Formats: sequence, structure tokens, C-alpha cells
Amino acid sequence: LSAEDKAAVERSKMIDRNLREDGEKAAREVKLLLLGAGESGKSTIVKQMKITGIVETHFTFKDLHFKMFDVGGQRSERKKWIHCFEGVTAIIFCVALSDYDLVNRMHESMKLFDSICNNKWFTDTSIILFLNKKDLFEEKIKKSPLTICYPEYAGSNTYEEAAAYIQCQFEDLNKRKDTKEIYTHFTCATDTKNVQFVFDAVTDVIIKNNLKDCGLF
Amino acid sequence: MVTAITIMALYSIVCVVGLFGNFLVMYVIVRYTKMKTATNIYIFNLALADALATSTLPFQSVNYLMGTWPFGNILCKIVISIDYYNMFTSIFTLCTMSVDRYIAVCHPVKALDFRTPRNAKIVNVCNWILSSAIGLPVMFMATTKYRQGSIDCTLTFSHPTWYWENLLKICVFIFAFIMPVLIITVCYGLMILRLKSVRMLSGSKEKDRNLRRITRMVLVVVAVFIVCWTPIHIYVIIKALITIPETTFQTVSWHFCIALGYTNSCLNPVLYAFLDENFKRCF
Amino acid sequence: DQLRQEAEQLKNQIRDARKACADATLSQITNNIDPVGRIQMRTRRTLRGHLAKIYAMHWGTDSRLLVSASQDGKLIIWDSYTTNKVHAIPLRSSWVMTCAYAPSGNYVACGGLDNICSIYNLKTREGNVRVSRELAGHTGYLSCCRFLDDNQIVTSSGDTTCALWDIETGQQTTTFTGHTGDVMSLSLAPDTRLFVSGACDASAKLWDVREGMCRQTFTGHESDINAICFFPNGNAFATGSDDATCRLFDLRADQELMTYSHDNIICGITSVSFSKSGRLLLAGYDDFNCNVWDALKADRAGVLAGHDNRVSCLGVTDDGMAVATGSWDSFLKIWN
Amino acid sequence: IAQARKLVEQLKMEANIDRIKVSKAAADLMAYCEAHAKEDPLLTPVPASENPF
Ligand SMILES: CCC(=O)N(CCCCCCNC(=N)N)C1CCN(CCc2ccccc2)CC1
Repeated sequence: LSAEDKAAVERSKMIDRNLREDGEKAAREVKLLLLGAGESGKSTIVKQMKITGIVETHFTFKDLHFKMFDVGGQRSERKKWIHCFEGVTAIIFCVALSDYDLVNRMHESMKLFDSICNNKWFTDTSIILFLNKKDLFEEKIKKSPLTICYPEYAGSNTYEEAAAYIQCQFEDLNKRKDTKEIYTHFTCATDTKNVQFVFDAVTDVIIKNNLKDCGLF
Repeated sequence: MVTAITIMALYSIVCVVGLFGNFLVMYVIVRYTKMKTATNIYIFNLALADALATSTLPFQSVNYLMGTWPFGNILCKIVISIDYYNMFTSIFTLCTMSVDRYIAVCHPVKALDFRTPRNAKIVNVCNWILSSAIGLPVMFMATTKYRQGSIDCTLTFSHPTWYWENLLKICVFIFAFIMPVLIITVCYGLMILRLKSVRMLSGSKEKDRNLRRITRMVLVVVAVFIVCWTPIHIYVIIKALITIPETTFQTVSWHFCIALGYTNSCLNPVLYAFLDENFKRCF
Repeated sequence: DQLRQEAEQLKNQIRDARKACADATLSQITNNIDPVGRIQMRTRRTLRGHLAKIYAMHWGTDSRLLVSASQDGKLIIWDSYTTNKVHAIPLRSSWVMTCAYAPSGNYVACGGLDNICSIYNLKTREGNVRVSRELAGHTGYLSCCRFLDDNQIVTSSGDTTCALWDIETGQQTTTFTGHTGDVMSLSLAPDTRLFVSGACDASAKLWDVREGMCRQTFTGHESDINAICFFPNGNAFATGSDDATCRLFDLRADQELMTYSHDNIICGITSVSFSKSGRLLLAGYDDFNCNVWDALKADRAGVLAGHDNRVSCLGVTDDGMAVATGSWDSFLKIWN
Repeated sequence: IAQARKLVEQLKMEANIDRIKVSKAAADLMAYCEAHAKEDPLLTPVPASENPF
């Protein structure tokens, strides 16, 4: 009975301890999943923050560690591997705002957003909608009316109303408004507040998760 | 004897519900959930220390009826000590659950380190250790003394009585009423203020039903603790400062007030377990 | 061109040819066989070390050691009899969807969502395990990989292709390109001379390693398929699909032979495996439990309910003594 | 346009195989399946002395 098997059991205990330690260490990083249409702004986004199938991007801010996976180079049935990613802390959806005229493209991006938002696996995951290229939207709205992309729209052909209308168009595609929250932001080149916005949204999500775990819903 | 009917009845009611509810809780918590997360550890220890403190009661029931301690010096020291011990180690779990909840809401980013299911195991063990600072000294000083009528359990303190008998009474007051009431109020106080400004819990008629539910659940917890623990402490101190001639009503009031103390251990499963969101989410 | 309609002639010639050779109703040949009865199995082990969903599993030819990969970034090697752990390999890419474990017992393989199959060396000097090589060259993502020798490994990826590598060289020796959808599983014949694969076309094919050409194609599923397994005789295989319908094909008669289904099952199937004698067919569902079909009369013979989330891997030892199931529960059970 | 040439070449090769009648191919599944029923521990329960688990 257990002559030198004791050495085997000791080895088992040691590597079990190492497993537990590595798991506890990796359960304090926050994971973000970066969708987005075809090179809409996804390349631009990773520049502002500190900085083959998928590529991670580890970065830190205010003593918090973010990992951010993008899957743009994975051409396959998204249904067959999207379930790997359930349990990410948040989705970052990136939308180019100057694409309402080039080709319709906005309609396709809204279709993708609707497909991702209401998936059977992301029924609770919060998403952050980033809207890029607001600068070009200035001198693209001057000549081409937004009615080109939204024929049922009646309002001033100015930036202030157009941006709010587009944000409202996107923000009401979620069929479950009582469980998931959608954060929105108009990107700004300088004034590195983008990462600040991400930080705020992620902190609220952590608060909700802790409230769930403590038993207060 | 109308009084003897009530006094015997009141303790019996408390004891039966306490054992029934608490032993059920430990059964469900380990059969199905198996102690995966930090909170479930805490509920178990509260359930455990509530079950033990309730099982001491029947020995106090027979003592009232006979006025004699039949169980001898063997059991006297092990009954009184496990009664003072469980008072502190039940209260301190309540204080630890509150300090835990406040961290997880008001300091979300630093809570990624303090809150780990291993650290919950350290605190609970370190909680039972610190309770023994009063569990053990009463074990050694517990004694049985024969009196004019019969044998009664009592703690003979030391050579001076005026300077040491009151020390235990005053010390238990500060470290089992003032500190608990203080920290479970402030910690729950600042939680509610922060929950106002959470984008998830404000903006819709259905959202605020969630905020209403949370502030009701938190407020109930403090209310029960205050009502179920204040009367006995104030009644002990008053009896230490004035004669209180032994009237039949004084006997009626005193034993009822003691039963009110144990009501805290019976209600805990309904508040902390039967109202827990996860408990409903598995039945 | 007129070819696109001429192919329709052949696709109609075949259907009638294999119709002319179907007088069986295998359910009629096998009405005089005494039933299996009832099968009760009880968990005899429970291996508990993983911290996330587990996606694959594979026994060793010893029928004692098994390897299991989860998505926490750890593929560990257990020991069934005494539930120890003999290795815990930390790997670079946290996204993994497959395992293999060489017949000799020297190497393991592991690929995933990063298109690279990595071969780890176990029996080495200096103690711990080291990455012997990293095979690269796929475009989709690894979905299954199996060993032939200590030197050749066959993989099936999500870009509608399979391949046959050579390890020391590190290059694709052969490529099989006939599917039109993703490739989800793989199974080698007992003699390792030809294998079958199952794709998202509701179709399975039969290649052969030496030449590199598919020989037969079997259709009959209404949706995607996720699992394959040879009948031990090397003359039939069973598939699992998203209809909740296993079914058994025949290599020589060249068509469907029986179908397994039930009306109160609307779920999906994630893994399939045969018993040692081939009498009874295991199968793992998303219902959180796996059934046990009698592979000769198509009626159930019991269940194995012990998990709290869908089962994603399943296997039977070489000597036919135990079955091991793993699940997104993050635990692994060894029934018997 | 090239796939049509490749595809038709495939169906030509796959349409010339010597099939066998299924009853012949179903008896073999029957015979093998019962000429091994003795040594299948999952089907016939194994005595607890010889059960390593
Ligand atoms: C300041 C309060 C006080 O002085 N108490 C406790 C009063 C009961 C409250 C206990 C609730 N516990 C819980 N876990 N909820 C003391 C009251 C007196 N008892 C005496 C014991 C005893 C008496 C006779 C023979 C055997 C034992 C000792 C404790």
C-alpha cells in the first residue's frame, strides 16, 4: 500500500497548487472582444490605447489589465466558434460613421450588429458602440443628405441632429432592454479619454457582476 | 402555573425552529451548491454557529423548571463556554459579510485581489480563532456551586469581584453591540449611496423596482439585528445598576427577552439564505 | 457549358445503382436477436482539476492514461486508476479545440483557434515537456488531429481541407480538397490505411492516405455533422449531426443502413463512439446527458446522466473497460 | 469553370465500384457482433475481482 506512490501523490499536489495559483492570477484580467465590420475603424482603435487566427493585445491602465481579442482574420462559419467567447466582460463594436453613402454599407453594418447583439450566447453581455471618422462626417454631410441612407428621416442636414439620429437608430436594435446596457461614444483623436470611457463601462460591468455573485441581483 | 406554561413554551418554540431551519440550510448548501464561491462559505458558517448556539437552549429550559443543575461539573463548563463562544463567532460573521459586500461595490478594482475563495477560507478560520479569546477563559473559570436551594452554574471570577465581575459585562457590551452596530451600518450606509449612480440601476420604471428591492433587503438586515439584540443588552446593564425587586413580572419579562435574543439565529436563514438570489435560482 | 447538367446524369445514375442493391431492411434481418436489456453504469471516478470548459479528450493505448485540454490554457495528463496527474503543460494559445495522444505514448498534439498544430515531447531529458515542433500552413482553424506513427499526423481544418504532415520536415506532404464546408471531425481506420471525415455539408467522405483521392461520398443528413467513428471491423461508421440523429453507413454496400432517433429528442449531438464488440453505440448530446443505443435494433438501452452542461467529448478504452465523458461542466467522469 | 471539369471527373471515378447486396453486408455486421460478445466488459457486467475501476 503506497510504497513510492507517495512521491506520485506529492507531485500531484504540487502541480495542483500551481494550477490553482495560475487560475487565480488569470481571473483578475478583463477580457474584451473586438468585433467590427471590414476595417471600419478597428485598426484605428488599437492605436489610441497604450499597446494567423486571432491576435491578443495586453495593456494596462489605472492598475487594471485588459486583454483585447479581435477575430478579423478568421474566415469561417462564425456560428462554429463564437461560443468560445461567451463570458467575455464586454464587446467592443466599432462603426465607421462616414460610410452611410459608400457601397448601403450602414445597412450591412446594422445587420451585423443585430446578429451579434441578440445571439443566444451574448444574451447578457454588455457592448460598447464606438463611432469613428466623425471629422469626415462634417464635410460629407454638407453635400450628401443623410436621407440617402435613411429615406424615412425628416430633420436638419446638420451634424448635431444626424449623429443623434444614427445613435438612436443603432441603440434600439436590442430586443432586451431590461438586462443589457449599450454604451456609446463619439471618438476623439487627441485627449486620450477613449480608454477612460472603456474604463468607466468596464467598472460598471464589474459592479453588476459582483452584485450578482453576492446574491442581490 | 401560567408563567411556567409560557416560559417553558417560549423557549421550546425558539429551539425547534432554530434546529429545523439551520440544519436544513447546511444540507442544501453542501448537497447541491458544494461551496463554490466566497459568499456560500459565509452562509455556511453563520448556519453552523447558529445551530450550535440553538442546541444549548434546552439545557437552559430544564434549569428553569427544576432550579437545579442535574448535569454535573462535567457538562456545566462545556455548556456555558459554548454559549459565550457562539455569541461572538456568530456576530463576527455578520460583520465580515458586510465588510465584504462594501468592498465589492465601492472599491470594484481593488476587490479583484481581496476577494478570492481561498481568502474567504482564511478569514473564517481566523474568525473562529479570535472568538476563542473569550471562549477559553470562560472554560477555565466555569464552576458549579451549591447554594441555599440547589446547584446552579456560575462563573467565580477572581479574588476581587467589584473590579472584575463588571469588566466582563462592560467588555461584552462594547465588542458585541457597539462595534457590530457601527460597521454594519456605515458599510451598508455607503453602499446605498453608491448604488444610486450606477447606470444599470436607474432610468426605467422596471430598473428602479430592482433598486427598491435591494434597499429593502439591506434595510431589513440592519432592522432585525437592532431589534433582536438591543433589549437584552440594555436589560442586563440596568439590572447591574439598581435593585429591581423580584416581581413575578420581572421573571416573565426577563426570560422572554432572552428568547428574543435567539430569534436572531432563527431568522438568519430566511434573510441571508431563503432571500438570496442564487437560492431561488436553483429551486 | 453543358457539363453542369451532364453531372446531373451521373448523380442520377448512382442513386439507381445503389437502389438496385437494397433488399435488406436491416431492421428485418435483425428481428430474431434477443435484446440487450437494460444497461446501468455508475461513475467510478471523477477527475477534477480544470478551471474552464473542456473541449477534447483522448485515451492512451495503455488504456490507463488520458489527456484532456480545456480553454483555461492547460492540457494535463491524468491517470485513470489512481486519479493523479503526471504532467500539466501550459501552452501559448489559450484557445484550443482538439487533442491527440500518440500510439507509442511519447508525444501529444494540440491545436486550436490559431491555425497551428503543436507537438509536445513527453519522454525527454531535463524533466519537463518541451515543444518539439509547431506545424503551420492552414488558413481556417484546427478542428481534429490524429496520429499515425510517431512521425506522421493527419489534421482537418476549418478551411474545407485536410492534410498529412511530416514532423521532422515540418511540411504538408499531401492535401485532400473535396469538401465545400468546414471540416468538423476525423477518424482513422483500424489499419491506418484510409480515413473518413465529416463536414458541414451534411456529407462524409472516404479518403486514403497513400494516394490522396476520395473514393466514396455518403449523404443523407439534413444538417451539419459533428462526429465520426469507425465500426471496429473497419467496414462501417456512424455519424452525429445537428438533427439529433445518429446514423450508420456501410462502406461495401455504399449507402445508409440504419438511423437512430427518438421523438422526445430535439437536441444536438457532439460526439459518437462504438463499444469494443460494436454491439452498442454511445452518443453525447447537449441535453447534458449521453444515451446508449443498441446498434443492431435502434432502441435505447439506458442513459448516463451525471453532468450539468453539454458533453463535448467521449471515448472508450482500447480494451473496452470504461467510457470517459467530459463537459463544459469542467469535470470528467469515468463510467463503467 | 474549371471545377466542372474536376467535379465530373470525380463522379466518373466514384460511379464504378463493385457494390454488394446489403443482406450480405448486413450479415457480416451480425456475425462479427456476436462472435465477440463474450469479451465486451461494457455489455456483460464484469466480476468485481477483474474490474480495475
Ligand atoms: C449580553 C448578552 C448576554 O449576557 N448573554 C447571552 C443572551 C442570549 C443571546 C444569545 C444569542 N446567540 C446567537 N448566536 N444568536 C448571556 C446570558 C446568560 N447566559 C447564561 C448561559 C447559561 C446559563 C445557565 C446555564 C447554562 C448556560 C450566558 C450568556
